[PDB]
Amino acid sequence: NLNAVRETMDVLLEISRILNTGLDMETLSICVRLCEQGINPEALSSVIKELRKATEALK
Amino acid sequence: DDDIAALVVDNGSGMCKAGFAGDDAPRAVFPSIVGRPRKDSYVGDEAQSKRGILTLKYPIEHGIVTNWDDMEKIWHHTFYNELRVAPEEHPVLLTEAPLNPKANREKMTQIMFETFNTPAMYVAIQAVLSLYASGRTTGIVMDSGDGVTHTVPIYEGYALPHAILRLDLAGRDLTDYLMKILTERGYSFTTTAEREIVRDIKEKLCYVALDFEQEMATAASSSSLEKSYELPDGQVITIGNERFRCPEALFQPSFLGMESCGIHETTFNSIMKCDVDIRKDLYANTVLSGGTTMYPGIADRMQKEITALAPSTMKIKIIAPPERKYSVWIGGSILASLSTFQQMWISKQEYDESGPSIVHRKCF
Amino acid sequence: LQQSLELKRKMLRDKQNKKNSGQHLPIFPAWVYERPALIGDFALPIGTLPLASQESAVVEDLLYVLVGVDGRYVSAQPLAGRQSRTFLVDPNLDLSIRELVHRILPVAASYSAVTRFIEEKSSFEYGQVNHALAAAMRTLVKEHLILVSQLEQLHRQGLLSLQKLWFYIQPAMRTMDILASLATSVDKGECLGGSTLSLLHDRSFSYTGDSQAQELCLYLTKAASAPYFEVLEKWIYRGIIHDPYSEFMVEEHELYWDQRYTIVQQQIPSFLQKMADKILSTGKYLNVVRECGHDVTCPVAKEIIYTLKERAYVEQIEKAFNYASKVLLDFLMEEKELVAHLRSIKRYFLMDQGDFFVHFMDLAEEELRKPVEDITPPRLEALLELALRMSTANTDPFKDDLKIDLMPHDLITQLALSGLEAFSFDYIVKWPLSLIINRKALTRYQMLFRHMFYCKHVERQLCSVWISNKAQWFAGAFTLRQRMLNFVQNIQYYMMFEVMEPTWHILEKNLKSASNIDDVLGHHTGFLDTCLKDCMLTNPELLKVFSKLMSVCVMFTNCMQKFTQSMKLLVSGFEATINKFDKNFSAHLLDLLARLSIYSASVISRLDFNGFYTERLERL
Amino acid sequence: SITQLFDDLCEALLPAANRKRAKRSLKKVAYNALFTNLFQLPARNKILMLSFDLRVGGLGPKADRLEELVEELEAVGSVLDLLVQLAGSGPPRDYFLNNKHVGRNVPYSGYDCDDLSVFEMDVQSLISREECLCHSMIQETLQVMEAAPGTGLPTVGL
Repeated sequence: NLNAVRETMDVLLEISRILNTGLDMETLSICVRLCEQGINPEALSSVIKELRKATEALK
Repeated sequence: DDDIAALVVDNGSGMCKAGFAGDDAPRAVFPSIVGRPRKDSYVGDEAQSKRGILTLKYPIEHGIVTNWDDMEKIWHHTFYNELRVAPEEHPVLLTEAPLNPKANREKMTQIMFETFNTPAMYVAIQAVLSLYASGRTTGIVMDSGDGVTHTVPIYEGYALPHAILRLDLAGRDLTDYLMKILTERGYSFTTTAEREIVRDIKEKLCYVALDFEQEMATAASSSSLEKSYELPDGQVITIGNERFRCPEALFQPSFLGMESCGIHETTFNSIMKCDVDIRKDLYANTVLSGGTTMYPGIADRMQKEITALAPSTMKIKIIAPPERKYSVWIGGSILASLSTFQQMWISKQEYDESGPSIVHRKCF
Repeated sequence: LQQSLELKRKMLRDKQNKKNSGQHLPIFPAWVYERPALIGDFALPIGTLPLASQESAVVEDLLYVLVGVDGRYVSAQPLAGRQSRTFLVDPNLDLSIRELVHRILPVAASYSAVTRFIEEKSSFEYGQVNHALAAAMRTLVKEHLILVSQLEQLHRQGLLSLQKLWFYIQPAMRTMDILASLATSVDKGECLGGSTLSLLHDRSFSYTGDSQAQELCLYLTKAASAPYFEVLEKWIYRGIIHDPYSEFMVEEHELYWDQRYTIVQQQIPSFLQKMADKILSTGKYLNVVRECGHDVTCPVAKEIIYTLKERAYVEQIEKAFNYASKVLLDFLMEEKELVAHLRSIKRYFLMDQGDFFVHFMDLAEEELRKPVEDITPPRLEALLELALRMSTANTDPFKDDLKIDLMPHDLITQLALSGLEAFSFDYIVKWPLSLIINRKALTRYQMLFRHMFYCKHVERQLCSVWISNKAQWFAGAFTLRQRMLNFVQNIQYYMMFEVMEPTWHILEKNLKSASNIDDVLGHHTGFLDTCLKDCMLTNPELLKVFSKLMSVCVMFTNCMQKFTQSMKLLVSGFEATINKFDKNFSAHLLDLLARLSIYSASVISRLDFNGFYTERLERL
Repeated sequence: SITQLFDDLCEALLPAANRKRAKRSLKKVAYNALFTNLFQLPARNKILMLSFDLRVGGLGPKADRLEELVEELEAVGSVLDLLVQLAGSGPPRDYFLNNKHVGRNVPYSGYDCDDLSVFEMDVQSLISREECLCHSMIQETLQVMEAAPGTGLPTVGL
């Protein structure tokens, strides 16, 4: 079954690539397992955009 | 820590978890016992090792205080012996079990502000700390420990105590029923060391399968649930079937001899008493909690009963953590690091100017 | 100049023979070394020009001399191998300008031996640490050329002059003057591997608060640890290493456990000196278990980063050390066990079995009495197999290790004779267990067993002469028999009921409670050495009484009586020889106890058990 | 637990270069923004509006592929709801389309010559890159060749 849930997540990756998100492979695996707990994705949209900005203040 | 640090103290009935805020593990973990012989004045590992020349009492047994001397003594040995910090340089967050009366909170802060005199404190409930690790403000939390159990609905980050169902379950009652059934099977059991061995084998060796009926029939025809255990004491006891038959009080409560309802029936009647508009919202993030994660494997069966409860045309979004016994701890560990939590934190000025009852309104 | 050719020749020749992997080392083209035009460093009337023209012409010519080229006026006479640049200045230059020229030419002197470092020392033959050292002294010439370019733009507008130039090049004689010392120390003498990485740790104890030079030396040594971290990422976490150009502390060989890896003393850095032994031990433990099946990879293998001396990278070596020896020990003790193996050594050498010995002694008694080099080796393997499955010593799975041990010596191998004391057991040890327990152990076990064999041997003869003699009146050989049985019974009472079996029970837990092979090899060598040194076989004073005691025991039992020459069915002249044997035996026994007392206890304490002829005579 | 996975999300958007203690403090800004929403039409129509936004900007088969890929995604449901919120939050030919000299049973439509004009833009885009390169190499050196000396060197500034 782990081959099927792999191929569906691979299909999940490309449609977030042509919509030009900043999420990569590992951030998508994190976000999918976080949504599977029952975490509201409408707030995850805010925490990723704030974290990517505060990251640039360090560099 | 990373800013001005705080203190977190988890006053429970199975164990006392202490440490400074911003540490993901507790800086000290002691068992929940009082001194003064039945050491001279000590709480910890040494007091539990010398239980047979000391007394064992819990400060909060179900959410009521048995003795003011006992509660102040266990708090006093938490703050002064378990951690040894200065009260002026660290404010303390205290906890109370879900569904606890307001006067107990007043008596709690009355001890904390008189015996140690800190300039700031906080009193919180346990379910809000459990949910705040789960990164939400909404859910149903089923806490099942060794002296307390509550199915707590929590909506808007404020648990409504009118809709929390209180259930008295204790691990002492588990160990008691184990002693009765070992005597029914025929076994010498009259002292403390075999109580320690029997609690050890129920915490670590005991098995809980996903089905009750299949494994019981198979182990009744030929025990494949047994495994030989030869301790360093040199004592040999095993049976697989009976230790899996003992915690049946989760499904059918009359096996342990308890008078109140079983755990699935409890969350089922509780969600019957949840509002119909809030039912899907509480079910959208439902969490496992409680100390019964000491043997992992109980979780799959718990998720199965929660799936059988609510419909299956709704896709469950159940938050399933590996560890859920340090939930009260990790709540304060995240929470005191944020500066938004400091606006609900109570100072000494409001405690002296506006009485004790303001800690019920400002901290929650 | 010329030395570098010889240095390249010796380095390539040393690299080739030391390793066997096939040697085809790359060498960069010859024209880079022949020609000076891949290397950085390298008139008009002056008597008619006025002073302002002199300042402008000089500041231009100086801007040229700053890089590896010469200006319009001043040119360079040959360098030849000196590390400073010398020039043929234009005559009649002003004595006021000449001093500033002499302050600015030491900048070019500290550039000259920097381009010659990059253009020689980047090769693999000098070690692949100097490769990366000359790739981080490659950056500084880039900064140099950037500064020289901005000054020319200033000169075109008439806005460059001598004082401004002297201000701009004073940090350019404060970061490149640093290079003119380190560069002329690393080249001078051979420097490979970790010795250079300590040589750039030398001025981290000097410049830690300067911040002009401190950052430069830290930059240089963070760009020399990058190749060393690569081989450190192999040898620490797996037993495998690949060492291409000997940039590492441990010289890679291909011959096992004491034949493959050694630390060479000029490849070590200072901040791993305390932990060099731990590095060697870890890699050997991981390698020796990869041959006998199991996984080789360590779970922690996270990348290695530079910190000033204190362990945050010299930290993971301890979590490798506390994994490698313990997964190795946990493999060894339960799969091809050494704990049962030691018990099977104890089973035979320490004569735990009674089955094995009385079966083997009875079936081969005739052959055992026959002298050596009259013996037949296949007939002993015959009878040895006969004793094995006849006995209950046929129940261990390590029984096959016993072999015939013929030695035509009777402690002549120590620095003809009777066959029973020329027959021993050879117990072979397995090759995965050879790393801990070896041949040198088995020789000491053999000497213990020989010393023991003599005592059980004289007991059997005393006992047979006692039953064969029975008279009902005679008691004369009976008291002599009692007297020798006293000593040769009490010695092995004492030894294996006291010295060995409870201490062996302690040892069987102590080796399981060790943390590494080093602790096991310590405890075992202590026990074995001390328990052999306790015996009366050999001492620092040798105690020759014991040998003569055993010989006259043999004389009493068979070579005087011959079982009372079959009058068990002389003239009592043999009773006088019995009495003389008694006085000789008592004299030697008192000699042994007295010699033990004078040199600086138990055999004295229990022969005189409760005082039983505690006096018989005194010395003097 | 889940609190560790929020810090793993904090580790993903951080590229590797304090610097493990900046992480635990950015973890707080992640928690302070997680509870801002918590303080204060199915899935598939939201696919149709973005497919529309594509199809107005030309390039028809690309919308036809995005709908096919979300069709097997509708055959885990909570993560596409995140994907519709993030759109542009990241960084800011074959000869079988417009050719009839090849194919097997190739159809006929006559000339179009309104994609031949976007076949001149197919060259203008190549020219706009190789002119941007000659714009990005003369600027990166005029910014260093013009200043007072000691602006390209940190060691002169000490």
